[PDB]
Amino acid sequence: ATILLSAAGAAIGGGFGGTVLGLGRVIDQRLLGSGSQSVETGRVDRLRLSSASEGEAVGRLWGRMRVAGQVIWATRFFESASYSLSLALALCEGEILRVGRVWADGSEIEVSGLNMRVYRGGEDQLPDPKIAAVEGAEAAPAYRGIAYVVLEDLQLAPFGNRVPQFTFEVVRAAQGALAEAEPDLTRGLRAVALIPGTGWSDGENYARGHWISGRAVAQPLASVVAEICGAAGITEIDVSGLYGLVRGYTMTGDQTGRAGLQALMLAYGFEALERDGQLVFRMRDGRVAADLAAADLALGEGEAVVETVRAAEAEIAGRVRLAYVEAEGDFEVKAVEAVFPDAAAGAAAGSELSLALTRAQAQGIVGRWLAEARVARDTARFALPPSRGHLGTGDVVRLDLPEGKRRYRIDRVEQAGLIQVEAVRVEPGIYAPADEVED
Amino acid sequence: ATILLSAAGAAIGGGFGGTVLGLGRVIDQRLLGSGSQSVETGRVDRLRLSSASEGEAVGRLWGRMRVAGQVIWATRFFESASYSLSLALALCEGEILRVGRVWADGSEIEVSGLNMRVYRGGEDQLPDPKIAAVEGAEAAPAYRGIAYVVLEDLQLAPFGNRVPQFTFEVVRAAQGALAEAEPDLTRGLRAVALIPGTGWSDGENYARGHWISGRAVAQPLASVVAEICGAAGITEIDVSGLYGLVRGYTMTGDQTGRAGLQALMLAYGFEALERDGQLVFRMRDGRVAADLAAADLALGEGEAVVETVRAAEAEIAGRVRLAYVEAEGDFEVKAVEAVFPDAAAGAAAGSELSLALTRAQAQGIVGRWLAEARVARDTARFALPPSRGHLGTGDVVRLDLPEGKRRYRIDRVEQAGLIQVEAVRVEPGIYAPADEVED
Amino acid sequence: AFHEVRFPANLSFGSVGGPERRTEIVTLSSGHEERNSPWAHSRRHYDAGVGLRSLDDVERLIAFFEARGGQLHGFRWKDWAGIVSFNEPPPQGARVTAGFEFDVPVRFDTDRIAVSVQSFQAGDLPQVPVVEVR
Amino acid sequence: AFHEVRFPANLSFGSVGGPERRTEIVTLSSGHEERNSPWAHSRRHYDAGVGLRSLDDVERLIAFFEARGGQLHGFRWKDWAGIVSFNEPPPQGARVTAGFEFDVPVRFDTDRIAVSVQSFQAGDLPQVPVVEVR
Amino acid sequence: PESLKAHLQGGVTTLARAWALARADGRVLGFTDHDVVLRFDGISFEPGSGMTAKAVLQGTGLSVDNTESYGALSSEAITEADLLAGRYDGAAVTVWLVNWADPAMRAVIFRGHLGEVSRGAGAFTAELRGLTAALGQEQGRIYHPRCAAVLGDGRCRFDLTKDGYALEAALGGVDEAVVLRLAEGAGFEDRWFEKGRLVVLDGAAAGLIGVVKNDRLQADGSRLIELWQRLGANPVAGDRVRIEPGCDKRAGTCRLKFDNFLNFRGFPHIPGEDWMVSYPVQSGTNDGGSLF
Amino acid sequence: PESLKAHLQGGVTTLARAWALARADGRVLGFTDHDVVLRFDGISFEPGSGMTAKAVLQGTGLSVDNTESYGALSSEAITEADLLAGRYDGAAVTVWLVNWADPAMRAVIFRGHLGEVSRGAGAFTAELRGLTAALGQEQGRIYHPRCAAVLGDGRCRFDLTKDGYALEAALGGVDEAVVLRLAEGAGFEDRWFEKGRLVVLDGAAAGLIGVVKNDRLQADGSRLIELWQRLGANPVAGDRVRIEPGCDKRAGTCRLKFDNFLNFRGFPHIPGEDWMVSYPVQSGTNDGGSLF
Amino acid sequence: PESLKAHLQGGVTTLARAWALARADGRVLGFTDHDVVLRFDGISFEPGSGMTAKAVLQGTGLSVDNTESYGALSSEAITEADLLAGRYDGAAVTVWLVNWADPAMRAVIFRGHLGEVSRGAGAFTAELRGLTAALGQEQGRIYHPRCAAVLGDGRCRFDLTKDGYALEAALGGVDEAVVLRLAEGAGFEDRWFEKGRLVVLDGAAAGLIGVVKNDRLQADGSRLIELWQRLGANPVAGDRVRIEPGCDKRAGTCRLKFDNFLNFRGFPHIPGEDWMVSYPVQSGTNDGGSLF
Ligand code: SF4
Ligand code: SF4
Ligand code: SF4
Repeated sequence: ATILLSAAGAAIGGGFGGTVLGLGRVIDQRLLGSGSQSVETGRVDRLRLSSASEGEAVGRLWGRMRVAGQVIWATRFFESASYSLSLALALCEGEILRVGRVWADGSEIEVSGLNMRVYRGGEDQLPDPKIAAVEGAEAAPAYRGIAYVVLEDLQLAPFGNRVPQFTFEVVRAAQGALAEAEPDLTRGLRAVALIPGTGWSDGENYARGHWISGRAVAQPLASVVAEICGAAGITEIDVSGLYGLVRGYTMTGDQTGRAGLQALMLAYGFEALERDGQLVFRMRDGRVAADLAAADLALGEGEAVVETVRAAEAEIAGRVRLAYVEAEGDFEVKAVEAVFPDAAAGAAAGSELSLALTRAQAQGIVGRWLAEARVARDTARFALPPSRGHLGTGDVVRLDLPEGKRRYRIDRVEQAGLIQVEAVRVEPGIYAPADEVED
Repeated sequence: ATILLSAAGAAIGGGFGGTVLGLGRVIDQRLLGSGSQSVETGRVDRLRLSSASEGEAVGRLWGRMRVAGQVIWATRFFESASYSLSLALALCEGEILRVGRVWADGSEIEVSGLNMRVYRGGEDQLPDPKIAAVEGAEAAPAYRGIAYVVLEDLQLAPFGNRVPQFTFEVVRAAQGALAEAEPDLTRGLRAVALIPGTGWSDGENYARGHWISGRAVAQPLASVVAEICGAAGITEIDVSGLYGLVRGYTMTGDQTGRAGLQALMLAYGFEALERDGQLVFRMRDGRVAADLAAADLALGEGEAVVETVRAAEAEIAGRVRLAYVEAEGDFEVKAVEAVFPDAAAGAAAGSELSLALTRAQAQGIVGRWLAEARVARDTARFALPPSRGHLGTGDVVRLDLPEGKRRYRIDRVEQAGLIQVEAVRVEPGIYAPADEVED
Repeated sequence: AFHEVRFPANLSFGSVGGPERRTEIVTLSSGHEERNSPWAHSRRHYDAGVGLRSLDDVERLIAFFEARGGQLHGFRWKDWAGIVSFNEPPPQGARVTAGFEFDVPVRFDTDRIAVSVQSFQAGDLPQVPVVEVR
Repeated sequence: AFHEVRFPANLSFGSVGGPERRTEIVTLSSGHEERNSPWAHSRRHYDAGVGLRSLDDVERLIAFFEARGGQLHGFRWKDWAGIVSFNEPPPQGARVTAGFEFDVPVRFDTDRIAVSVQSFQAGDLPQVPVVEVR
Repeated sequence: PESLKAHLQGGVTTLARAWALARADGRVLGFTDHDVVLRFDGISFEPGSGMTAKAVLQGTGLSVDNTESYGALSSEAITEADLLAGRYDGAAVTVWLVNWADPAMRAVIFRGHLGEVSRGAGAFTAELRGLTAALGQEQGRIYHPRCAAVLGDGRCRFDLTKDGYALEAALGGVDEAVVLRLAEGAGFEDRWFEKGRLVVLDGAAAGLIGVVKNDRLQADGSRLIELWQRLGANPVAGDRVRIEPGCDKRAGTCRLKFDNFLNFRGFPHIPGEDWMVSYPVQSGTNDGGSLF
Repeated sequence: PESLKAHLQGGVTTLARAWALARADGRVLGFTDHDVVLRFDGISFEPGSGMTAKAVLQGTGLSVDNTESYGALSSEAITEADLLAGRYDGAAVTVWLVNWADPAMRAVIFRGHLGEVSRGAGAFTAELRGLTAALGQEQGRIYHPRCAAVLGDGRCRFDLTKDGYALEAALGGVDEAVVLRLAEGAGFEDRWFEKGRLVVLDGAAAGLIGVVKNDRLQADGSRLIELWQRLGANPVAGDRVRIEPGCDKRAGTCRLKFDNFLNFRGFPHIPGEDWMVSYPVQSGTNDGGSLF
Repeated sequence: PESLKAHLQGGVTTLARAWALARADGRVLGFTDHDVVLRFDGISFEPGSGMTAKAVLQGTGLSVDNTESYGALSSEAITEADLLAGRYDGAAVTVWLVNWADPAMRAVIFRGHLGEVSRGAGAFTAELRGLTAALGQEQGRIYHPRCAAVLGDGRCRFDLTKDGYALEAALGGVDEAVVLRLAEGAGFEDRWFEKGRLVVLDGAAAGLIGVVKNDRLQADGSRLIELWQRLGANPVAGDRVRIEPGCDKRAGTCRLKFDNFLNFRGFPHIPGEDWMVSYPVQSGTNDGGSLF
């Protein structure tokens, strides 16, 4: 007997379920290009609160960034007669540097007032804190990986009498097998000293000064993306072409692995190329590798030497926005925007990045996207012969035409013995410092 | 004139809108198999709070489980001079058993301290409470179906002076036409008595003891799934093959009907088979009904006697998680996980079930899924002739091969006079008690 | 794979067949081309054999397909057209012969055959294509 | 690419072939339309060669496809139809000859060939389409 | 199949498909592939219509089964003036797989519910939704300040014939099947029934339900009544309708017009969000009252 | 390509595809398009199987690459009794593009991970997931009150051979590859290993891992052990298994049975939601204690 | 159609399609199916290009209409060096349906906005987005601490020519159309205009807008200026540009460089989340001040 209109049903499931197996987002997709599908990424956490449940995941972070933590092993309320507790707040995993500048619900509490005992969460397996001798040694937990902070005889008097939501500035050095080789500051320094001293003051040259207070924490972008693939298990990871400072990224547990990495591909713009099995992560530039003439393209599928698509004017992202973290002061969600002067009439396209970066840098990034997303309107769809197959999937083609000589970075190489390319328009001058003043 | 590239547009809408008309999820789909599309189900409610709006839906539950309720008819604050109210919190629908162990915002309040008048919410139409003679008899509401709990002269003194979020342990017996026939404990007992007495103590044999304190509440799984189809209107429902205890499931109003049922198909694993118009709900086992040899399959569409698909190793759900409810103590969201020892390197796949079950049972369920989801990697796609059409859509086939003799439970039978099958690999030993110790 | 016999002797005029190549090709659209060959060899790919004799020859021919045939056996094939080289260019053929003297082991390219009766004793079948699997 | 030989001398009456032009075209549904070509030459695209001689000529012809052929080599082709210009218009042909005197290096447009036996000595093959790759 | 396996394991088989649909009205319809009219139950399956029987699908999942069931519409058959007016909506089918040599050798493939019927070009195409159609729908009450039930419902039983409440009178002046004159308007209040059931039990629209609005009597008890929607079949100015009274589903209209304020099944007071986050100020009215 | 451009810029080229997959076991397999067996590394690529090489795709995005790689299964080859039992799961490939005239002129197109293998009709079709398969998965710990690591893990090192913990004994009575009798049951506690690794190192299932359950010794140290799942290859009642002990992943079972309570990597206390929103009432127990 | 129904109800009809697009520059272009050049307005529709007119779609919903409008590019026509450089972006069309026998018998099918243009193989294909393209986009301000408007905007009017602010000087040294030497650099501050409009009003790039960055004068008032993006048309080292001054969109740069601090349209203070959930501690600074 014949078939019904579940011919449309078997066309979907699993007719299209096989695809995504083997495979605000308003601005996330244009920056990766045709590329691949941009996974939902980094709904930035504002009002960081600590939930004491059992279903919250272990967070991870790299550098100076506040994290909420959560309660593990709180004793009963103790009335001195006007209360007292013994908390232990677990921040993040891995060996960390020390936790300074604790502030609870509200503005600020002085850490000298507290009796906190910070712990690195060392794989060395730090023993029991002995404040858990309330429980006793025989049931004292001895957390190996996670970096918990206990609190001792905490007076609940100044903040009500309820437990306040504590939030902790944490400094975590990037770890992993690629990180222990090639040591950056956080252990590479091996004794700096030279404290300038010589005592409201002269901090106008701090952004250009030789001294390294504050910014010694920030990990290079090379090892943090190496930490992601290390935790995911890819040790074949190649990352020598990366040049960036992270300064406090933070993704939670069960953040897909790649969706934590994909926020970095919007900020620093790097390729995630994978020429060979190395998965080369190179920083994206305009350095042209191909120099094709128009005479040197192959015969494509659609029988056009170069199909050139220019995207709609009604969707060009006239103004772009961020949701970065303040990273110098009290870590709070902020926003800058870049507005193109001719067409400001609409198309607001913003996204949220959960990392922490300064004020002139955020206006630099959004100034870079608004230029790039209007440059990346043009896409090219051509086929080039396997006589020059050394055009890796992330290279950029000069592509001489009779009218233009416009560069093109390429995506979605599908070859089978005929390299067919979905390029995208990329200029070299996009990837520069914006050189803006600071706050 | 010709047609545009809305040929892709008319391919979707409504080219594919006709399909889903006639038709964390990371682990929900594998457990149902090829099967059908697993609807979003049971984002478990933590921090149960009561919202006094007009847009919250009537909840429903079956057995001992806390529910938030909401405010209906609160009088004005009354100052004795230091406040007093007359609340009425409506918990759930249907005739219930009594509400015990009320605890507000925070730990616990003793119900002897309250002046609450519980109501069953009987279809018998319970009269006015007479505390609503504040309103008067002429406008006193007299709620028929819903089971409200009034509160009388409630001192708002110990919890601030604001209204606290009240949460109520509710015991509700499974109802419906299949439930009144075949009575289980909750009315089947017809007088048990035999209180052991004979007076910190000896509760180590409570899980194996003959006495029925506490677990007398829990409804059999047969009538709760009968209550769902009864409320949905399917009275043709067949459920004699079900053997389970519910112990406090809870789905809200507008929970699709089936999505409330689909959480039970993950816990107890049952078929929802529908051989005939009875919609037989049988518990899933490995009891083989077919015994096909390889010589006895029909000629399929793809002209392969048995297409056998083995799923990707990178997606096998190496570790599985739950979000069950504590069900013995203070009802709180908990989590257990089962980790496969060889491949623990990744693929965490968890889901959230809103029912309430004990501690050894949750590790039993997650121990069952991690075994099953790795067993259900293999799927078979064969066609068997209508000479044996009595293979119902949920049966399991022995399927003798030259190499293996691996069983297969079947899904997605599409026949038209040639029964073509998308099976899935199912072993018998998966469906056993895990036999674990308790908390 | 067998070494059983050549074939029935009779072959009609028209037994066609010549070597193959995959040699996939891109045809660069604005100039010349570039093309790859993964073989270094050639499938001889003989077609269009015809048996024409009495019906006494037919029953030893229909079970030639069946008995030693099945599908997956040799039956070394005789060419009317140990390493043979071809020296008429300054290039070389240098194509091997696993079997002796132009015997090119093959298999029939058919799910079924189709023998016809043309007269009281005439037996005909129009085609039996082969490809010479190694 | 070779410079090996022309071909076997024999070519049957019917050896067809003429220049092939990309001629990318728009075909406006209004009416008249524009067009352009990116070659500035023309692939000569000769087809339908036939070898017809004795079986002594066949074994030097089947390995002509194989030995210096493969798929991807020259074998300069003889036309029965250093720069040649065509002056019969006031325009010009001005088409180059990389090889001398109408020798047009080509390649066969076939994954396989198909030689037939038509009698004790007759060797035939129906077509060898070329396209004169540069 | 149920013990026709002896018939079915032989390659010589003769099972011809056949099915019956029961409409919302009491009549059933018969359909078969066998090309000869046959019956086993009192249904008299006709091969004059229906029956292309394309590819019943299945699934252990709660998703429905489907069968498009191409066929023909005719005067004996569905006839499509019946279908368009509002019948065959919740029509229940059973598909059978009978042996035409012996109709006691049969089973049910599924019992369906016939969701989507697409008729066109002199034919009809009717998607047979599976047994699990009702699952997949939202059912619930949302604590809204009206009532929630219909008049006949178990949550508010009424005894809708208990007095002169229903208007049994035969119809005149049907006009465009929205306006209805009604010769016997007089007997009730003006605007008595504003949300009622216009069950029409005779003639063309037999047992067809519409909802009233604008119950107005213009002169001498005319009682011109509108409806929300067309009946879909024209009444013939002689039919008999009965109209149950109208419920505004409100506490004031409940207890005044009807006696049944006990069986309310509604939520009149329901304080509000702003009450919930309010802390008690010690000013003004803070004594026990209605809060209304 | 890596310095075969001199070979490749000429139109006369001869690059024949070829690839090697390394199984989870130490053996590799060879595959080539060249139709003659060739090798450059010690792999001995065979054209007897594999190799249709359909359309490797790419992407700057984190999404994987793919190649379905149609081929053939045979006794020298994958043979599919090997594949079905649980091998070739995390099989790592490298696809190469070698010159068959000179195999020192080669490169790697990608290094893959071979995710989905669909075998059927006497052939196999195996989707080659790209280098970035591991990205796109959820990895994390959720503060649950059990442990979180396996026995061999770095987060809980154990020295799993340190005493008479492992049961090294050779197998008898394999039955249906779930029940295992085991001649040498005696030597350990009843129900000693309940979540362990049944590594079987001889015979048919060579180096195949299952998980135990129901460690019960019925008479004279029989130790009948079930498994969760089939091994997929039948052991032959003479194989040697070793079973590491079972961890319940709980603090009580941690410290009692094992000494390693220090390396716990778990979260035993974890107070709860109701503790968090609780305000301290000044009644009853409000002195410092376990809260357990 | 507008009163051509007398022409249209006859089967003998002759309506030939035709349309005009108005570019962002003042010139329009003409296109027709009629194969003879015709005009009714001063547009001179040419059948030399454009015009395949494939399947205009409609919808009561806010979703746009679409027409792909296949055609040809030529020197009289769009010519694609015009299109690639940045013109035809917000090009407004009207499609007409004129009678070629009498062009006073016409109407508009839709007035479009020509969103996506895909050119290739010597032709162009240009999706005509409907009238409702602007709906479906996000417009709003997000209380960010910068400004929000451009210089010419109504929310910050400036009178951008009011003094020696604009740099009117003609261009030399265009190099790679990002670097611009500019002979008359001198006249302004170093790094005066960092976010300005490089409107180029002569030559190849006629009326084309880019954005400046790196306003640096190296020697004797050179004023080498970069841009973010290419202009898309090469200036010819003789063109005239004018550059409006640069606004950093900050309160300090607002009031110092420009006088217009009144028309700020920005949100400088905007306290923060941590202020909001903060309760007032009675320690340290609790007197009225800037909070900055
Ligand atoms: S007003 Fe009374 S009779 Fe009418 S719907 Fe409401 S409860 Fe039922
Ligand atoms: S009980 Fe000890 S050895 Fe076992 S998994 Fe937990 S920490 Fe590791
Ligand atoms: S600084 Fe002044 S002129 Fe410039 S954008 Fe802001 S408000 Fe407008």
